[PDB]
Amino acid sequence: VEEIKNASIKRKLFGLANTIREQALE
Amino acid sequence: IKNASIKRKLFGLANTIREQAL
Amino acid sequence: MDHLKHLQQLQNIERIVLSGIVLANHKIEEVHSVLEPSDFYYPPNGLFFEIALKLHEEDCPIDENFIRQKMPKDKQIKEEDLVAIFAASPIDNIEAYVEEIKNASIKRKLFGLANTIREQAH
Amino acid sequence: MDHLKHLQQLQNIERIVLSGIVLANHKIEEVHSVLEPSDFYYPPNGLFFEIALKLHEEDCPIDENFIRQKMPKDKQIKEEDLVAIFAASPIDNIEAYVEEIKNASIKRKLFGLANTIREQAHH
Repeated sequence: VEEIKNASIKRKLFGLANTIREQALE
Repeated sequence: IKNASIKRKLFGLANTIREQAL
Repeated sequence: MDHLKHLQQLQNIERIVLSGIVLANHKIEEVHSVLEPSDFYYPPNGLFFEIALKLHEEDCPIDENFIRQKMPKDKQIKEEDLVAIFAASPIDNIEAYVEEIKNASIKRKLFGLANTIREQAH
Repeated sequence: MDHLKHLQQLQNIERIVLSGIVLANHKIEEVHSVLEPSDFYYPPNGLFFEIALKLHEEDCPIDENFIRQKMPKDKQIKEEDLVAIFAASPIDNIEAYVEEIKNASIKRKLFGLANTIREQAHH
């Protein structure tokens, strides 16, 4: 329902993006 | 939400294209 | 490889794919079915691919001579970026390389979008 | 606020801001609308901001690779100062920081003019 999905998704994208950055350094 | 949705959708498409590739 | 070596290797890889197209024009087709100029990490690499596509569409050989002569005008490619592409060593089987350029591209687009999103959220 | 701590804070804030620009190269337009290289406390950070401004005018990515490629090579940024900038944590909303960086720049300019006024008076 509503924009609940547009949080699971964005957060999904932010988690993937963060995963790729963390996997590029340190 | 307006352009962001279209950007996420086209991004999603460039993604599945790599698999449809065959 | 640290992050730096990876970015340096993406740049190198683009040169090698493009060099191969100069030495074997017909590959522009198999490479284009995956890549657009927009997918190139180093912009001048993108403008080079963009000139080559245009040459191929009209059946004119893709070489140093024609790349320069038909080079845009409003937009140019630096002398060293040109030399660095032409001088890269052509390998066989650039399938992997082409795939890494496309992958790297999708990663960047994801990053741009990830930013823009957390940006519109203020 | 200890004076030493403060200074260290200013240096740390400048990196986080520069590190943030590396994460979102577009943020350089906003930051530049309030900051010039000369406004950075630690000179190497200003030099970095400088190369970045140049890289963005050429639409070239601002990353570890190109920052090191576009370095003046007559003048260079010591590796420790680079890893300092690249390792710092990109924050969300570096606004206050940018205005903080600008504010301390103005203070230093205030202090400089104060000294030339004192010096050029004691003939």
